Amino acid sequence: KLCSLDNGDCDQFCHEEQNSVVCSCARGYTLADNGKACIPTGPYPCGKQTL
Amino acid sequence: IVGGQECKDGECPWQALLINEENEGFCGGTILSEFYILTAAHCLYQAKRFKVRVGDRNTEQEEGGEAVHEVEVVIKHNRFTKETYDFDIAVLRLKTPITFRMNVAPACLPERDWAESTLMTQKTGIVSGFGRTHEKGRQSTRLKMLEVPYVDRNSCKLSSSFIITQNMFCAGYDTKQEDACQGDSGGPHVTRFKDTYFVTGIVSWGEGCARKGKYGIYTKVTAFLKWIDRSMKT
Ligand SMILES: C[C@@H](C(=O)N1CCOCC1)N1CC[C@H](NS(=O)(=O)c2cc3cc(Cl)ccc3s2)C1=O
Ligand SMILES: [Ca+2]
Repeated sequence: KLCSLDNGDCDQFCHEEQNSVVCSCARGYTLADNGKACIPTGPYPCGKQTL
Repeated sequence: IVGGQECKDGECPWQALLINEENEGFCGGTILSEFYILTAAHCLYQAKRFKVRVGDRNTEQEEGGEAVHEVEVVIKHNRFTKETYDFDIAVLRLKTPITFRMNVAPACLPERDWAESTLMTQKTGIVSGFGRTHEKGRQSTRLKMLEVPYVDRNSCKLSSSFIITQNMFCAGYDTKQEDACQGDSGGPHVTRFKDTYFVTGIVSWGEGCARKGKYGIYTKVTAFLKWIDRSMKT
């Protein structure tokens, strides 16, 4: 259930608040319009292998 | 690293190498931001004076992405003890900021509860470094990475001749010949989640390298997230 069912559908952090999934992202990322995806704000964002 | 593979171009960009006077590696590190490096506290009692190197994959030539940085401030955990390696953690503030590029980028800091329930319950973590290739060998001239399973806390304690505190965890293999090793210390233990890599540990100690019945011991980064946040602010 919730954060235990496939990460709450979040890209990064998942948190449960009163029977409801709340997604968030590491520093340098902002949460997407759909409140689930994490979007890199600038180049060379943390946690990504360089291409 | 005993076993594993080489880091291919762009694969382990958050690796940092601590270098002494002879431009010689003795410990690893993890790039946390343009000014901060994470390492093991016990690494600071291994060289009178050192610098930090990033962007390097082969110490025997110039691939052009290499960068050396002087340290301005060393921030050692005040509760660190030589006798057990408890609180084995330090952050380094650099004199000049790291310029990110191919092979140079930070790993992400996770939030504690999510990392402990979601990252640390994943099958494996990834450790990397320029340390010895086997217990009795020389250090690697090539940066290597190795996939290490998370090891049940209970088995790890049974297997160990030394104390496993609440500030440590275990990873590696019971018998297979793959482990971290001498020189990899202070290096990154990261966990992958949806193509994003999060810091989960720091290479701390072990009873040799890859010995049957022994695991690798790492500093439990998730217990130190508030401490890291404070240190990164001054
Ligand atoms: C048992 C331990 C030790 O010296 N301790 C004393 C201080 O408190 C903790 C244990 N030990 C023996 C030699 C070893 N040094 S080492 O060869 O650099 C080494 C570090 C290390 C780390 C990891 Cl994760 C795997 C294998 C090894 S291989 C080490 O840490
Ligand atoms: Ca090189």
